[PDB]
Amino acid sequence: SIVTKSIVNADAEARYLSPGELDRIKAFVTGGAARLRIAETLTGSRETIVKQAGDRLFQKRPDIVSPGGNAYGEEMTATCLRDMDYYLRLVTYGVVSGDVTPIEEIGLVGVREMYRSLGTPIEAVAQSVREMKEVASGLMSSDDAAEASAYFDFVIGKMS
Amino acid sequence: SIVTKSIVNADAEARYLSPGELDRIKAFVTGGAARLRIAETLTGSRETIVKQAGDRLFQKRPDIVSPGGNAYGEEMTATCLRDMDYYLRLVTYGVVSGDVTPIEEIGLVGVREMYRSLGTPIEAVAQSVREMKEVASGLMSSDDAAEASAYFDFVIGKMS
Amino acid sequence: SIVTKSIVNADAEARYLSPGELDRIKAFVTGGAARLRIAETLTGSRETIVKQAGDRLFQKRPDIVSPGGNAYGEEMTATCLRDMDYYLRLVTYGVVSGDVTPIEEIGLVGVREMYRSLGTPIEAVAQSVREMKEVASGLMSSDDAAEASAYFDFVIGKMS
Amino acid sequence: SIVTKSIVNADAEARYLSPGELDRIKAFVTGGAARLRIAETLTGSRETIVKQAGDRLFQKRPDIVSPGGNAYGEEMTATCLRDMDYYLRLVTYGVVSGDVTPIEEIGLVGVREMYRSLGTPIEAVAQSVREMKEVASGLMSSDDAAEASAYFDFVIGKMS
Amino acid sequence: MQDAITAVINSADVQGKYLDGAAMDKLKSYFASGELRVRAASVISANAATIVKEAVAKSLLYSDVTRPGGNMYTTRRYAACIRDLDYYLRYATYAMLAGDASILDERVLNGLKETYNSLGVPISSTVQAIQAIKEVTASLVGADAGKEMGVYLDYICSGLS
Amino acid sequence: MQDAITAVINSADVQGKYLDGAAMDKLKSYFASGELRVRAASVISANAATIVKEAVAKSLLYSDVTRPGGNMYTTRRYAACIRDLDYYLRYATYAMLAGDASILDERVLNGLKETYNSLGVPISSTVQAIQAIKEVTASLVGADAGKEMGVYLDYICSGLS
Amino acid sequence: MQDAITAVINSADVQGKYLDGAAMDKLKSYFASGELRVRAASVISANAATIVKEAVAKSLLYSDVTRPGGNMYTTRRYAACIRDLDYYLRYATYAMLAGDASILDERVLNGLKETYNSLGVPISSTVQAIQAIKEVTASLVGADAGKEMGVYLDYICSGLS
Amino acid sequence: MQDAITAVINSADVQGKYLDGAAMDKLKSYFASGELRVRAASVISANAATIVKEAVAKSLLYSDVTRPGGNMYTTRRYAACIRDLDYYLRYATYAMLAGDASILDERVLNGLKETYNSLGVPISSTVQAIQAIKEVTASLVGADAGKEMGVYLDYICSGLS
Amino acid sequence: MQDAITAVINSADVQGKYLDGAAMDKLKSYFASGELRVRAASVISANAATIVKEAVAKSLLYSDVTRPGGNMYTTRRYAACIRDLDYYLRYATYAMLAGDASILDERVLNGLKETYNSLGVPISSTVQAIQAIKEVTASLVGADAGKEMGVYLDYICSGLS
Amino acid sequence: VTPRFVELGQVSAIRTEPEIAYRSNQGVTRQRQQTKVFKLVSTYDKVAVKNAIRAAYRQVFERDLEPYIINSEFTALESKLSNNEINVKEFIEGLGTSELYMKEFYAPYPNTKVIEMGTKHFLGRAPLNQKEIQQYNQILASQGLKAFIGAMVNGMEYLQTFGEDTVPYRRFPTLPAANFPNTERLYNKLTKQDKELVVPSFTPVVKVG
Ligand SMILES: *[C@@H](C)[C@H]1/C(=C/c2[nH]c(/C=C3N=C(/C=C4\NC(=O)C(CC)=C4C)C(C)=C\3CCC(=O)O)c(CCC(=O)O)c2C)NC(=O)[C@@H]1C
Ligand SMILES: *[C@@H](C)[C@H]1/C(=C/c2[nH]c(/C=C3N=C(/C=C4\NC(=O)C(CC)=C4C)C(C)=C\3CCC(=O)O)c(CCC(=O)O)c2C)NC(=O)[C@@H]1C
Ligand SMILES: *[C@@H](C)[C@H]1/C(=C/c2[nH]c(/C=C3N=C(/C=C4\NC(=O)C(CC)=C4C)C(C)=C\3CCC(=O)O)c(CCC(=O)O)c2C)NC(=O)[C@@H]1C
Ligand SMILES: *[C@@H](C)[C@H]1/C(=C/c2[nH]c(/C=C3N=C(/C=C4\NC(=O)C(CC)=C4C)C(C)=C\3CCC(=O)O)c(CCC(=O)O)c2C)NC(=O)[C@@H]1C
Ligand SMILES: *[C@H](C)[C@H]1/C(=C/c2[nH]c(/C=C3N=C(/C=C4\NC(=O)C(CC)=C4C)C(C)=C\3CCC(=O)O)c(CCC(=O)O)c2C)NC(=O)[C@@H]1C
Ligand SMILES: *[C@H](C)[C@H]1/C(=C/c2[nH]c(/C=C3N=C(/C=C4\NC(=O)C(CC)=C4C)C(C)=C\3CCC(=O)O)c(CCC(=O)O)c2C)NC(=O)[C@@H]1C
Ligand SMILES: *[C@H](C)[C@H]1/C(=C/c2[nH]c(/C=C3N=C(/C=C4\NC(=O)C(CC)=C4C)C(C)=C\3CCC(=O)O)c(CCC(=O)O)c2C)NC(=O)[C@@H]1C
Ligand SMILES: *[C@H](C)[C@H]1/C(=C/c2[nH]c(/C=C3N=C(/C=C4\NC(=O)C(CC)=C4C)C(C)=C\3CCC(=O)O)c(CCC(=O)O)c2C)NC(=O)[C@@H]1C
Ligand SMILES: *[C@H](C)[C@H]1/C(=C/c2[nH]c(/C=C3N=C(/C=C4\NC(=O)C(CC)=C4C)C(C)=C\3CCC(=O)O)c(CCC(=O)O)c2C)NC(=O)[C@@H]1C
Repeated sequence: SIVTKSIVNADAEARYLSPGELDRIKAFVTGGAARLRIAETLTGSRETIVKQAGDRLFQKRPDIVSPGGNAYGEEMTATCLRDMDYYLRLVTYGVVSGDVTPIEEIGLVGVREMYRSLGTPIEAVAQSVREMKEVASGLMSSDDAAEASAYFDFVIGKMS
Repeated sequence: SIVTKSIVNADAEARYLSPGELDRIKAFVTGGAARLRIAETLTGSRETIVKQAGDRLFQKRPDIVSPGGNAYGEEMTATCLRDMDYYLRLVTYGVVSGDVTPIEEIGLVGVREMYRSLGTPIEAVAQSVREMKEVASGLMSSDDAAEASAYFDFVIGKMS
Repeated sequence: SIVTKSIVNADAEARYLSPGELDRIKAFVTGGAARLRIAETLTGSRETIVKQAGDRLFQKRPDIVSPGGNAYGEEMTATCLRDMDYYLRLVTYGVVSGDVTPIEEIGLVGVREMYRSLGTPIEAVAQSVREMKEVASGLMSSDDAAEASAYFDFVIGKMS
Repeated sequence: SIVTKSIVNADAEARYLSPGELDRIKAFVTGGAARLRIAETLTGSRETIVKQAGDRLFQKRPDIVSPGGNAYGEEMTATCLRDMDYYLRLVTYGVVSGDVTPIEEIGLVGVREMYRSLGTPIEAVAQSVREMKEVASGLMSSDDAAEASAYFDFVIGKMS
Repeated sequence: MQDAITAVINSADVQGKYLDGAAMDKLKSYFASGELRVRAASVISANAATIVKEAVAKSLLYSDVTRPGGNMYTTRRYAACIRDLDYYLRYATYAMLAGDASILDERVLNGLKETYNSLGVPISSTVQAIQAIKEVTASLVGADAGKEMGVYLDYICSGLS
Repeated sequence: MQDAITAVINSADVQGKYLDGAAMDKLKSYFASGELRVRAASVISANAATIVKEAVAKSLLYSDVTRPGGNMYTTRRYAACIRDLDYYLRYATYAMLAGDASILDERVLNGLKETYNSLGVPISSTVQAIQAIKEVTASLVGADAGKEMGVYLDYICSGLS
Repeated sequence: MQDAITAVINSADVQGKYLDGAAMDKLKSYFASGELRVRAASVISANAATIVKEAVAKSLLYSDVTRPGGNMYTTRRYAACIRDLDYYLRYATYAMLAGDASILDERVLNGLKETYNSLGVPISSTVQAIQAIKEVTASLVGADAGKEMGVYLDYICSGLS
Repeated sequence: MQDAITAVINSADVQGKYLDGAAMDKLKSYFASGELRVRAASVISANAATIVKEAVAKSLLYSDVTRPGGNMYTTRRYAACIRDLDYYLRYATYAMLAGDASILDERVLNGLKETYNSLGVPISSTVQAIQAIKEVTASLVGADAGKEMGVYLDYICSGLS
Repeated sequence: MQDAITAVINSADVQGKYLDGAAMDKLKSYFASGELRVRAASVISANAATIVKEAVAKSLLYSDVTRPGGNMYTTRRYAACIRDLDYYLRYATYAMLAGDASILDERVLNGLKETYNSLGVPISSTVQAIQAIKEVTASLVGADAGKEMGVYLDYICSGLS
Repeated sequence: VTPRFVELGQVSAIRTEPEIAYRSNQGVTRQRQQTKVFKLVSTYDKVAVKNAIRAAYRQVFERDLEPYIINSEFTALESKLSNNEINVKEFIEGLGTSELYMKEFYAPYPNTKVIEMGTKHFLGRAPLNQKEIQQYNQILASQGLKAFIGAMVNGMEYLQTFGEDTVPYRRFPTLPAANFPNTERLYNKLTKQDKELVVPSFTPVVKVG
């Protein structure tokens, strides 16, 4: 959260938070209502968003679901959809927190090594995150879509 | 300045300014009319504000004017008035800039070293700044008084 | 080259090369004849090897050369084969040197960033290198095939 | 020089000279007459002192001049006696300065490298300077011989 | 380090579930309290030095601790104690802003208790000084802010006790 | 560093007077330009990675630098060029948002000339790349908004010229 | 560095010979200086901050240098100049105790002029302040020891200017 | 730093060309010389401690350099001189293993000439010392290996020249 | 300046020896190359204006420099570049005929860098024009004469770079 | 006809020897990759411990401390390091806060040069900006030498860069501005090569006040 980042920065210099930091915290807590509204919108349609993004990615990337691919089989595709749900939940956490620290801590550190171990094309994961991004943006307001776009793009760039 | 502070924070992490930082700059520039009005009011009543603050300080802390105190004659009380004027000007600079970096860079870093080399009681300087804060609050609206008092309290805390 | 690594280790330790380092350099010099034979075999069939490698890569990944892809035009396919020639030249350099150091130094550090900037699918480049390794092994002895495939697999792994 | 590393120690701590170091300088400057007397007595008696010290060194340990020794050459004995003269001058300089700065800073730092390069045993020259101390105390006043033997003990122990 | 938002996020993530109604309510409560927390933090930062001054004067000065034979004797030990109290107040303010006590957990408490035990620092006197800081800062920030501030200061005391 | 607000503050503080009508008007002018500056900065940050792509493509690709033995050969060096162009774009955006070309002097141009001369980086090739940056961004953020980015990229080029 | 005693030792070492009367008398001179220089060093270290205080108070103080625009302006620059004066006093008394000014050249004048030029520090004002500390120390320690203090401080001024 | 093999590889990479007939002939020449270079390296590391002894004994012993006033008197100076000879021997052996003068350009001769000039050490006497160690190493390593050692040592002298 | 014939003389005279077999062979090699050197110099002198014209056509014309505001603008400046390219070509011919690139750094490269820096000349643009001249002359004088001319022009460019 | 990709990859001109020499070493020196980083992975191998100690001597003092000592005065530090009672960071700090270090890189240089050498030895690069130089100046002026090396070694940058088990080494930082050329000038000259300041002070672009 921005509160955690401000506290860490202040403790780095061994100083109390400056008036600008307090003003930023006040603005963040005021905008927490919009943050929570966006989080509720994302969480309510999480299943439909994940399903639509997965279908779109499979249409763009049949190889992953093609024979010999990582996601071949009903159970493998179910696991991939579970991963999409995990990353949507991480995006929701980043939305509520107002920053990307929870996403980075949970599902963006060592993700490349982990997927290389699992034999998963990281580019396919980035494309799936993208598809989830457009699917969420379609069913959500313009300003809300822009605010969630930061976290979605951060996840995509970490993938790529 | 708020723009300078946000740019420095972004450059520390080696990234472009975040959407929250851009929103903060946008809000600051939009609301700049109020800050400019506050600076105009503070500069306008500078003479009376400094005079009342110094007068109340002197009976509040007679030692600074007492025999053996740092500012015994009218000549040293002139130096007190000049220092209080400097700090009022720095507060106005911080108000217009929207951030405390100008104040800290001009008259807060190493202030203890200066007042040790001059023998001035830094506690009484903090008291004088507090008196200026009170007299300024008496000459402003409640929200304007709070906005100026943020930087006044920053100066008081760093001083003490 | 093992010579440069041994010299660097000795200089960092500030010592002459130990007996074991001398034997390692000795065996490296002894095997230099076979390494030069492998390098000459690879160099003599450069045009052919790049032809079959590029053809098989395009067969496996027709989208890159299809319209709208990164390698659609004849100039784009020529640039693909230019990159492929670069990588096989680096592989020959490594085979001569007996270590993957030149390959990493000239064409493996920051390659991911380069191909992200150019929009080239890094996985497709790795597949092209794999086709290179397969076709080259098809026209070499089994021991020489394995010796060159070591460097080819190093390049493929660094790309992946 | 006592004052030179006194001032070096003070500067390393970023502080003025302490009362103890000041008093040590006080006593050194007040008692420098005896140090100058010892300087004169060592300078005047150089030939006999080095002669007896070298003779007793040779008679204790004939191996320095024994067959195959580093001092078998007739010129090698004179070179050894030149070393004796050098260390005697170093001891005179140190007693003059009231401190062991010049002994270490002229003929002690890296003497072990000296003797490994030239093959001269360190223990042999330590015994030689011990003989120098013995003969000097024989030729010197008791109270003065106390300080002279103290500095000889310093050189013998540190160089031992 | 964790705050109220991160604490709720981690509590939901350990079970691997999205933010439910209870988490939403807790986030709303923290957002509502954010204004008061910011005001209290600004007030404390304005008078942190005076807060430590008054707490030390009322709870430690002219007692057996400050006299020879006590732990606070000598300017060195006195400055060490003053710095400890200042860091205590600052970290308690950080926790109050964050709405969680974790920052005290891995930035004030781990190693502090047995460090004081090794150096012989009186834990009871430190607890009394922290209580004095609690009431002094309450006198500045008002009852509502002082409740939270003293909750975190008492957390520090209990960990150190 | 410095910006327009800090520029006015330093202009008033060098002679020690307060902010008069002229400084007030300059501050209002900067605040008026702030909307355009923020929009341009956000757009450039969104497309910062993309811009360097065609900037290199239309100014450096398929040229003597890119051929083997060229300074932009050796893919580590290509990534170094991409990183340097990204740094130039980011710091130009910093200067544009601040409204003052002072960040470039003390954070980009400080030692950059001697840096490239020691590294043998083609100065004119980099200048052409930055010019391509300016043209690409001018066609992305508009003419008026792109004017400031052109000004600051041109400042970078002149310092590197 | 090196003192008068080490100076003579080095001079006799260059010839690789013993100390003679021509150096004997010059060591006698330094030894006779002795208690005078060390009294002076003790008294200078006594009120170490004082001489800097009134020296700055009478030369640079209440002048345009301490005013806005002047390089003595701002608390940070005030502390920096005061720290420089402490450097000058400490190294000058260092030379006085050692009896040679080489330490200044070995510690003070090495790059000081160039670094001040890079920082834009007024050389003339600094030299005047050092002359002020010279006269203050002369009035504080007496005529003779004040005379060595003055010669070392004037060497500092000449090297700086 | 690059050996003969890496030097050839870099030269080929500069033109973006494969290893042509000259590349293989140079590589085979280095491979043939590898046996001699390795055996000479073993022989020279055998006596690296002792070889410099007679290298300096017949070059810089009982001369103007070693006596007081000379730049090799005092244990620090003699130790630094023998250490410099050890450095030259070790790095020339490194070059002989690598069969290239690239290491000497950046790790030995880079900054050595003006370093000696500032130190004031006699560069000409260093040249004669390196020549003397040239014959000393040629005595133990043989004729052909002696010539290979001597070419690198003469390169060191020319750089120091 | 120095040429291939006097280069051997200076190399032999620095050690004071006479002309041995190696020097004789070097002189014979230069005399053998003299045929091609003279032919190339005559052909280049015959076609210098056309060579510089063609080099300017394919490297500078119809670009940003020639456009208004560019350094090629202001026809006096265009004539200045024509004169500079003629100078570069003529001095490269001098060096090629001499057999040593000492006249290049003594009558061309001496002070050129800060000359172009003060005049704000595009250094990389001039370098590109020099390679254009090299390519034009290599396609007119042959393979070996073009080889030598390219060697000396590339030495000039590396001095520029 | 030659294949198109060959022409695309073909280098123009003839690429004579001078350009080969110039372009073989074109950018950052190969010393960035042709060096060794010493990590005390385990304390059971005494040879590795001695190698790490010698590397620390060669890094902090820039040289092996054979011609600069009477005897090995860091013997107790070496024993503690080899006994696994202190980390390599503690050994580096002890080398910094030693009389040999003060004699070598503190006594003969001004405090600005002291900051330069200390940052070049322990941090591995040149000072970042004017704020760092100022801060180290107050540290040196108020507490002397030991506090200076203590603050440098125990700072967050040292732990994040070298940690507790890695000997410091020369660094090649990209950012901030001018840090790379200043570091290159610092490490391109030998020990005691000359006395001027490579980075005396960053000239402020903006003169505050
Ligand atoms: C088909 C095989 C794949 C592909 C290739 C491709 N590459 C480019 C462009 C470039 N490739 C490079 C490569 C290198 N530079 C180096 O220094 C080395 C290491 C020795 C390499 C491998 C570079 C620098 C470029 C750009 C500059 C230039 O081309 O001279 C293209 C064209 C890109 C464009 O927009 O023109 C293509 C098509 N692309 C794919 O999609 C396949 C996976
Ligand atoms: C005799 C019992 C001892 C002995 C003496 C010995 N010395 C040498 C050679 C040298 N000794 C020195 C000494 C110094 N140089 C300095 O600068 C200082 C003072 C600062 C000293 C003490 C030097 C320079 C030499 C070489 C040249 C010279 O002689 O002056 C030898 C010769 C050994 C050889 O093989 O060359 C000898 C025999 N050796 C012993 O074993 C005794 C302890
Ligand atoms: C009188 C002209 C000066 C002066 C003195 C003054 N001191 C205090 C209070 C305290 N002084 C100390 C200092 C020490 N206590 C120790 O045990 C030692 C160790 C050697 C020292 C140096 C302390 C700790 C206190 C606080 C009380 C206590 O001792 O426990 C006061 C009163 C402060 C108050 O608020 O009561 C005064 C007046 N003050 C001046 O202004 C003069 C320069
Ligand atoms: C037809 C009416 C005449 C003619 C003109 C002609 N000019 C060019 C090419 C160039 N003309 C210029 C001229 C200038 N540059 C300047 O900066 C100035 C004013 C300060 C002038 C007058 C230049 C520089 C060029 C070449 C570079 C460029 O064009 O940008 C051409 C084409 C030449 C070619 O081979 O491309 C022509 C045809 N030529 C005639 O014969 C008529 C008299
Ligand atoms: C007054 C209530 C207090 C007090 C004041 C006092 N100050 C001085 C002298 C100086 N104070 C300053 C102040 C500043 N310098 C800066 O750069 C800043 C702004 C960034 C400030 C606030 C300066 C510069 C001086 C020196 C004079 C000059 O203008 O150059 C004195 C005089 C001390 C003496 O002995 O001469 C006094 C009395 N003293 C108190 O006791 C009050 C707490
Ligand atoms: C003051 C309220 C009490 C007191 C203080 C006291 N403390 C020490 C020494 C130390 N205290 C600490 C504490 C902390 N380290 C941390 O990281 C945290 C969180 C920020 C804390 C609270 C430490 C580490 C030390 C040792 C190191 C150091 O002092 O710098 C002393 C010194 C004891 C001695 O004999 O040296 C004292 C006196 N003493 C009292 O009596 C008060 C109740
Ligand atoms: C005071 C007499 C004048 C003055 C000075 C001034 N100095 C600085 C900044 C620095 N001064 C130094 C000097 C030294 N450092 C050393 O190590 C030595 C010898 C031990 C010397 C002499 C340095 C290094 C700095 C920069 C770092 C720092 O601040 O410590 C300033 C501030 C510069 C700035 O704004 O960055 C000033 C103002 N100013 C005056 O008006 C006097 C004439
Ligand atoms: C011996 C043949 C000659 C000689 C030597 C001598 N050297 C120094 C001092 C230094 N020597 C060097 C050289 C290097 N250090 C390295 O790490 C390398 C890299 C390969 C080299 C070449 C350096 C840097 C110094 C300065 C630091 C040091 O003290 O070692 C001295 C002492 C100089 C002094 O003032 O103490 C001496 C005596 N002297 C001669 O007369 C011989 C001809
Ligand atoms: C690219 C189009 C051109 C080019 C550039 C190039 N630069 C480097 C290496 C470095 N570039 C910098 C520059 C900066 N560092 C900073 O902090 C700042 C401010 C943001 C700048 C401008 C530095 C310090 C380096 C060296 C360190 C590092 O490489 O990370 C390279 C590669 C050098 C190497 O050896 O790999 C290149 C290629 N070169 C060209 O030919 C283009 C014209």
